[PDB]
Amino acid sequence: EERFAIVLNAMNLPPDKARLLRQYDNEKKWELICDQERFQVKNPPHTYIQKLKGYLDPAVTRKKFRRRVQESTQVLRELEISLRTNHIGWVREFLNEENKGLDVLVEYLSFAQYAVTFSRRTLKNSRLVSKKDDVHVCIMCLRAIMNYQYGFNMVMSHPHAVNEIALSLNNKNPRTKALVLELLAAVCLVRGGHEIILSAFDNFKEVCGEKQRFEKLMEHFRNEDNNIDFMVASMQFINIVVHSVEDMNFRVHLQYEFTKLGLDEYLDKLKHTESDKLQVQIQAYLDNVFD
Amino acid sequence: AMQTIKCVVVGDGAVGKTCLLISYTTNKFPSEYVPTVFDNYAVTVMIGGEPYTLGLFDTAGQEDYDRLRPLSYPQTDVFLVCFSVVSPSSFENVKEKWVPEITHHCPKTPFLLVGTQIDLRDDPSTIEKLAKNKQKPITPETAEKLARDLKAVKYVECSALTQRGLKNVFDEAILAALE
Ligand SMILES: Nc1nc2c(ncn2[C@@H]2O[C@H](COP(=O)(O)OP(=O)(O)NP(=O)(O)O)[C@@H](O)[C@H]2O)c(=O)[nH]1
Ligand SMILES: [Mg+2]
Repeated sequence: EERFAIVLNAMNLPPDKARLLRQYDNEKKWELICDQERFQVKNPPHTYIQKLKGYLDPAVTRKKFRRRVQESTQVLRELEISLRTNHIGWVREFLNEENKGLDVLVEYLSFAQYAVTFSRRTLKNSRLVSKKDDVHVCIMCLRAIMNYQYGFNMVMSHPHAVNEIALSLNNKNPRTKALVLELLAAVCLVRGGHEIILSAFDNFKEVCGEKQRFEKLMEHFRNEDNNIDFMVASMQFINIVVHSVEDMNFRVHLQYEFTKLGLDEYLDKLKHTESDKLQVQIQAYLDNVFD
Repeated sequence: AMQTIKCVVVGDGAVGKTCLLISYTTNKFPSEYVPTVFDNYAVTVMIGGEPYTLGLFDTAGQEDYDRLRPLSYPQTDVFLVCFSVVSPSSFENVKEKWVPEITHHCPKTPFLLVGTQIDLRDDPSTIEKLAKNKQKPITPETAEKLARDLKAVKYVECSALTQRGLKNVFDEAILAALE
């Protein structure tokens, strides 16, 4: 049947799950088809894109700005659900030449984060949206865009997107930091990713005024007593960034970078952890290290 | 003119949604874990002297079915948003995933917050596992506060294994759907 293998494509299923669905009685497919027809999406991509443009418009007095953004978090959550659960075509439209959804999203994230990152008016305005969950939800939106192959590619090729994702590492919510690290790790693992990541962390250093790159990454990682998931994500990312490179001499330079920031001494204590999730990341790193 | 009620169950993978549905309708607890894609069951129920058909819809918890799951949503009368009381992570996903997701697709539809697997809340082996990962089980109080903040109709808990609280979960869902 063929009005099914088209509904199948709209769902962005991994090959193993698509195969499983395919071995379905021709009757069930029909029910699925009926289910799609019954299904209508809430809004088109430009609905959300326009709202985000409204929040960014500096020609607006403070009044309308404060009133416009009073629902910003709600709108972002609806965009995220739309990106994550609508038919994949909804995402293509969002990302397309008419819409330029990825640009506005990256732009809003940058704005939401401008305050945290260190015109006085926009610095005031930013502080308004920087204590809400907006940043975190933008990162979630990027995550949904990235689960779509074509969308992942646009994130890579984008001038600012991974730069801004890296900047979110400064967000004080450890749950947010974890997600950022997971995104950063995924990019780093594909061909061409490592350079984009290093460039992002060079950019981070300059804007944030670090002494050495990865400085604040290490700070947060050392400073965190309580959130195992963030620690798992930190260790994992560190292990990918030093040990996935092609050039062995580059691998050792990267290794020593983290050594000079006290990772080795920190892992000395940390390896005695009780958490088996964290245990495996630390082990993987120790196994990869050179003498 | 037989009256209908559609109830949809959501929450993280391995939270217990299928067991609770099966233990309630069927009175047996299924021992083998088989991850759901989509399923539905139907039951007849009497409230205030009137019979209703209670449609029950099981969903996939895992993210890979994220674009498949919303096909289960239209015409929903009440949602059960489930998390395991011994899985803080599943509790967190309530706020970040499940409530945003049903409110987006089905505005103005009531939901209950459902804590599952309460039998495990006192199991030392379970307490021990959470402990190694700097975690503890969710207390009724904590869950009740979240239910308030997210505007759930109410908070309820159960064990599909012991059937404790199980009936009352569905009692509450029915009432929530007819209010
Ligand atoms: N102790 C205890 N274990 C339970 C209970 N309910 C479910 N489980 C166990 O939890 C595991 C998964 O339950 P299941 O209902 O399959 O989860 P699910 O929520 O449908 N996951 P999915 O989204 O993949 O379908 C199984 O091991 C089941 O045995 C309970 O009330 N008590
Ligand atoms: Mg199941």
